[PDB]
Amino acid sequence: TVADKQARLMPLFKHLTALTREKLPLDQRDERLKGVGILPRGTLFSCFHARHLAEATELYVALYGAKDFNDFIHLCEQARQIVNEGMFVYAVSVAVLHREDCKGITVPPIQEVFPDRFVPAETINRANKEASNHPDQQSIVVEAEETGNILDPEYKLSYFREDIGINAHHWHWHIVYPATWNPTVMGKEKDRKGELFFYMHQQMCARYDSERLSNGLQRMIPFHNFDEPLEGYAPHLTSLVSGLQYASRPEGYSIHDLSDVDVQDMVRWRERILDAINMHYIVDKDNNKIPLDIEHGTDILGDIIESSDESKNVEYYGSLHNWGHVMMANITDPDHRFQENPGVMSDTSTSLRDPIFYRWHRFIDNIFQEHKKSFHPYTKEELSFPGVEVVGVSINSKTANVITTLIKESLLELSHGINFGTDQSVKVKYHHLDHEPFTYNIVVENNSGAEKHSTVRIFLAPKYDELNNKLEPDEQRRLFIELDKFFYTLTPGKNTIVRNHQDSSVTISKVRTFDQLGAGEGVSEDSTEYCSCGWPEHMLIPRGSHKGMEFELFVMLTDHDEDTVAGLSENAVCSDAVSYCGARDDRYPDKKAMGFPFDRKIEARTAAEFLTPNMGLTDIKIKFHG
Amino acid sequence: TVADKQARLMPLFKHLTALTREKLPLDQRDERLKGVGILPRGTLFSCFHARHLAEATELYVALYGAKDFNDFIHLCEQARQIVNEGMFVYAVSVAVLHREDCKGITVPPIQEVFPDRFVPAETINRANKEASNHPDQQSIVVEAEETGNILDPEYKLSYFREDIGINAHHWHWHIVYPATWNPTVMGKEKDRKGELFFYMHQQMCARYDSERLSNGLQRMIPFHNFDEPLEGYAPHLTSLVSGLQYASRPEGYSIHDLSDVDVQDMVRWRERILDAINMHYIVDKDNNKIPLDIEHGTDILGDIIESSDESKN
Amino acid sequence: TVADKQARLMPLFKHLTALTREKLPLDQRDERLKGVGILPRGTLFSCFHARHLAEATELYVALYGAKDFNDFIHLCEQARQIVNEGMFVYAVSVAVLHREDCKGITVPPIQEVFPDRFVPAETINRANKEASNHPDQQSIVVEAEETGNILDPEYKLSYFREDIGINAHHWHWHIVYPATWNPTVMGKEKDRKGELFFYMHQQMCARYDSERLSNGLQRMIPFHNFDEPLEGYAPHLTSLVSGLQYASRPEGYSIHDLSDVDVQDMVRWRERILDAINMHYIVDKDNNKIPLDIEHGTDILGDIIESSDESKNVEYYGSLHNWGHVMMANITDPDHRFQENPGVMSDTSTSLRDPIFYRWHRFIDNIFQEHKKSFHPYTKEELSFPGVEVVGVSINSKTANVITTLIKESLLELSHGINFGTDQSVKVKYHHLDHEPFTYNIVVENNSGAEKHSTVRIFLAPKYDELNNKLEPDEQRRLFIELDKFFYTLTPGKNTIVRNHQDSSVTISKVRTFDQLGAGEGVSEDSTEYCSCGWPEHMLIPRGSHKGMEFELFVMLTDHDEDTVAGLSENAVCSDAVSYCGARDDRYPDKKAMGFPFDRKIEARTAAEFLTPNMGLTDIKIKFHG
Repeated sequence: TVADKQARLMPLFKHLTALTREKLPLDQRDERLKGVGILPRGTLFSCFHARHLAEATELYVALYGAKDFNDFIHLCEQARQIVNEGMFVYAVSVAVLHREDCKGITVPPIQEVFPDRFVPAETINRANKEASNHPDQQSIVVEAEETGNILDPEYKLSYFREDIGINAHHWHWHIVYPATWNPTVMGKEKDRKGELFFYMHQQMCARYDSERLSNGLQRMIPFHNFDEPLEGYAPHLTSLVSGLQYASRPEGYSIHDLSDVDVQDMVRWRERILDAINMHYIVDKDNNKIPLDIEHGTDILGDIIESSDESKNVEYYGSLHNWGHVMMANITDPDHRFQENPGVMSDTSTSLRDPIFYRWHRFIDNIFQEHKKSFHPYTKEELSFPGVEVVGVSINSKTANVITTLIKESLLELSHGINFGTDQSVKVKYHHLDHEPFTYNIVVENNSGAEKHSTVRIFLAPKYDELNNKLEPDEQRRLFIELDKFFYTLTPGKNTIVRNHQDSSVTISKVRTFDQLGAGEGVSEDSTEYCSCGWPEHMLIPRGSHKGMEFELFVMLTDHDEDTVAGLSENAVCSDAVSYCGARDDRYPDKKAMGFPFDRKIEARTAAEFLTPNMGLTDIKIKFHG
Repeated sequence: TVADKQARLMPLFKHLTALTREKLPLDQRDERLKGVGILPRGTLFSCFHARHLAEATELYVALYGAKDFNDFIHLCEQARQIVNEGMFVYAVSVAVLHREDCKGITVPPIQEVFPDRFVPAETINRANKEASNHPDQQSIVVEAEETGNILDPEYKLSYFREDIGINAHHWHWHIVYPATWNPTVMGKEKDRKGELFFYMHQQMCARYDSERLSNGLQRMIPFHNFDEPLEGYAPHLTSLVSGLQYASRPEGYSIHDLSDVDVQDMVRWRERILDAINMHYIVDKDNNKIPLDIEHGTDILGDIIESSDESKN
Repeated sequence: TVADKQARLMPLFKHLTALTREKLPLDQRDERLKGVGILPRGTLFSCFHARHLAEATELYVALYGAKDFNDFIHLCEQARQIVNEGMFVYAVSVAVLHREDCKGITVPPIQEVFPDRFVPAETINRANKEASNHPDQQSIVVEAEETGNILDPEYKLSYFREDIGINAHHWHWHIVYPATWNPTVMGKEKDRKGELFFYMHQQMCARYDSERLSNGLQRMIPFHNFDEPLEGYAPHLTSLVSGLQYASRPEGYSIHDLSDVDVQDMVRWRERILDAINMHYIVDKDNNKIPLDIEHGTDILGDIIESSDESKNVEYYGSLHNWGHVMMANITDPDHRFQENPGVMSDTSTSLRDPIFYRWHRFIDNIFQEHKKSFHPYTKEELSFPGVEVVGVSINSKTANVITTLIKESLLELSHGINFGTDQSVKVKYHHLDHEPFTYNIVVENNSGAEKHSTVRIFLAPKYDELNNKLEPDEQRRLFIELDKFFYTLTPGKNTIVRNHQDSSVTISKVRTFDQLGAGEGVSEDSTEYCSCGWPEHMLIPRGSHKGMEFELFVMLTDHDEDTVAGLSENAVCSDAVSYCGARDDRYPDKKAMGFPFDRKIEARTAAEFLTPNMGLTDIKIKFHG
């Protein structure tokens, strides 16, 4: 049964660490992996580096190639033993997500699988220590929160950057859309992956910026100049696999060439990519030019920038984004002299924690923005949905139009990830931001005679700047974060549409634990999308401040008939989280450009001027509770 | 017997970290330590820093002060629970070395007490791992030698620099001649400690230079200029006591002021010292001048340079 | 200003224990004060006992018949020096609640004022100990949860019984409706206080029963026979004010005569009361008979049973309910030769914790029930609201029709209540039951031509019995708990009414901490009920079970025009919590008998048969998360 299948998968995931050591009387017995697994664990697996990605791709293909599920497990049994463990988790997760046979199946928790990435070394040490200190079945609980002389104000952001859910999501997203993805081999293609790459990262930056403003900090600035020294960050993460940890990066480093790539080769790529944007065409390998069409342009750019296998020219345009992660990651030891592990930037699970991440991503976002700039703005025609008027919006909470945010304690179970020994469970307690539940009530007047179908789009943007209160829509575009997108039908006359925050399309409703999975539930049975991906729920709104920071609440209704695509796909599957994740094996459900109406340049003075009749702005307050 | 005395002191020091948990409900209880009670347990202890040295000195004095050996064990037992462990090892070793009740009491070998300092993290966590991996009485053996790309020629010197014996010696030497040493309190004085300080360190450098030449490398150059950027070094050492490890340093960044001291001050101290050497006299606190005599000169300089408590100013 | 006034009140409340030492040269000057000061300071104050209440009333009056708010503060300040502290808190709170001058003003937290009543002795000891152990400004945190082997299944209920919010509410309720209340003196009268007395206590029992069933335990049985021995309970509460603690009770104790009252006159009173229900009339002091009218009957009975000052005959009918608390409280030392303190039963703040409370209250509830039995059942005419039909109800949560319940950690600040010394704050951490937020969507068809006004009444009742699944409406009456009551207007045609759990009329939205109160907010400024009274929010639904226990969700709509009373009262004041609390200085806003439709006997075998068109039952599940 499916349940049995789930059980088999969980053990593929257990003790990734320990299942190294060949355990193979003739070590040729997985010849398919004599080639792949040229990474022995020594350095860490890099999600960004090309060579690492190549190995990973090779692994996935074998998994995809597996004739049946049983064969799949057998490969994943015997092969795991040789290949680097990180690569293995990566390859398997991709396989589980896509391979039909796996119509059964969650992947074990990333946080749970590698607890060391989620929690600090101190807590991990303590738990391990307590386990040894007194042998006893009794459970061990450790509170990760610590006590420390906080000098840096960046620390304030830690609730966002360090959040477990955020890191997990980032890991999962890359799994759903792998850079290595080869559509020919799989046969299936990931719709608009390049564009999604752009959108997801942009949102992370946008959301990040809202945190800084909530904090009273200015918006992050891009890593425009390669010459500039980076700010330091020390992760305090250990790797349980061996003796090492992610290397910290002290203050103030100018940029060093790696054997693999020169930072100048990088600078070229940036010039090239941006050249083609202006010239409105890119050059394919064939030396043909493909236009940066309005429809296609973002996608093509996304593939080139990341870059994915899909890039029209890898050799010429290079892989700017990925190399950025690699270069930043080994700033400490570019030469590989000292033989030190890379920083957090190397891994999709960890990278969000470093503040540098935002600087780089804003830089890349800028590239996309230049392209967007080339496009013409939106006419009333494009925006408006005639006959429909938005009367008003209200947010209901304990206090209307105010959302309250607080910190909540939570526990993570280490036992699946690290050797438990005698203890039944070792849990680490951490705290994260959370908010009260709320609902939206939108009153819409349907002037038309017949029932209409509308897509409701809701975004949140900060009212205040770093200077004073100024709702300049051009700037707002960067800041706006997507709260929700959903379909509703309106009858003629007045209508009130109520939606609850829980329903939000952006967030993952729930991630099942190992324990949950061993049990056997039914959200449906889907895959790595399953509980993992989606933005985390606690994260839905920015922290705000004790004072109650003012944010613009924007609701827009668009003609659904226009917005939807027609086609024939599946049952109700992982679609909760469509806004950032997309739909399983389906085309992106919205015709509009991701981020619409915000994606193109706005001429207006105040945001308000921009509004059409099917748009509305309600100012609400977010107040944090200490 | 004295050997039974050994067998008690060695498990006093055995596994330092877990003997913390102070477990005395009222802070006031140890008025004996009301003067100190500043550096927590987990923190790294600095042999060089003045404040750390001051605490250490305070600890030793108590140990020296101990009326008898039994009393010595008692205060030590209880003090270890509260003070930082590194400081504790330092203070105790000094006490064992000097205090007359202790002849034929060797200390627990430093390498053995803190294996993590001697061996690389990879063979620390591999060994720890093997212990957990399969429970069994059986012995575990791990070969520290590793396998890796050896990019830096400095690596060649590792046999010398990394040597266990050398590191241990350096630890011990500082114990025999502590910077903090106050002759009035002890009553006894360490003959020519300043000069010895000079000689021992000079020999280490000299010996080091012979290694480089053996290697075919040029002799080491002095760090004369404060401005120059340092070469990086990554130790790959973990501190099991906590999660923490010694931070590595890459190369290429000029020198930064600490809250405790600014680099400019360091430069000053040097020009100060050079002048004194030059005019052949140093100024005491009393503002009297003492000559840099042929006999005395190295010793006086050693105390000032290190500097020890003995420094004239 | 009001804020200043608030500040003055908070210090009346501080260091009550310490406030003793009279420092008064002579009470004679305080002629007003002559009446009070009989009860000694250290002694425990009984809410219940008549003599104690009399002194308390005398004190309040002096505080009332102070001339302006300067005079009120003055006498209070002086009175607090001499009088027993417990009595003092009681008298002052009543004064703050009613006295106009106090149009300003919350009362300091009961939990916060007397932390020792809310938390266990161990935690309190630890905090006190930590304070002394190491002097330092640093904050102290203590987790009250403990570790112990728990032989007694009653322990399971502790989350309900021990809950801080519940105890606080009970304290506050008695303050709003004091037994001692003399309408002539105040001039104002408390509408339907006797009936409310009945309703509130009945609800507590009903809610309690739902917990037991959620637990898998049978419903509580009444203290029908006095001869029977009581089950023991040890509170583990200390009174810091002295060394003393609430005496524990070991099981196997039958009730003993006290000097104050012989258990038999209690038996007579109960018999006298029941006899006079049957006879349908009660005898007044005048020896006139007053009929137990349908309208009046519950109220008259409530006053007699409690009994309040309002009782038509105190001398003959006695005070059964109150004496029950007293007798149970000093079971350990009926003689008082031991000079031991009374148990938890003596105090309104503590009494809910003892399991005996339920047994006694069910007993008293039975008395009311017999009266209800005498009344005729409800015809379709009374129940139905014609033209209105309830199509369906749905509860929206993470999963529709399922409510999730979990345990949440919380902290209580001791500092206001006990001597802090050096420490900035000492907080004790405790855990309580809590549930996810949810909303209700009710579809109603308004057949009539015109808009109607309806009162929506929502109740929850357990589906399962101790036997097997049996929705026998007669039995259900005891179990049904009130979720919410609110007014809505329906237009003709289909209507959907959405209400959020947060809005619930039964619960207190928020209780302000002495810290919040230290600043100055604007919920508005009314008094002891302010944040205090109302049932606690976390408590709104029963725990349920991991399996997801089935509960009947009942929604009924009634004609509002009928339901409301007309009159002219205040601005928007403490009305959030109307269902159990009533409205400030206002008549109870609902004409229907409290608990309607559940109050009278139901002829039908099954609940479904009972339903009229304006009623509906939706089965939902409550599942607890471990």
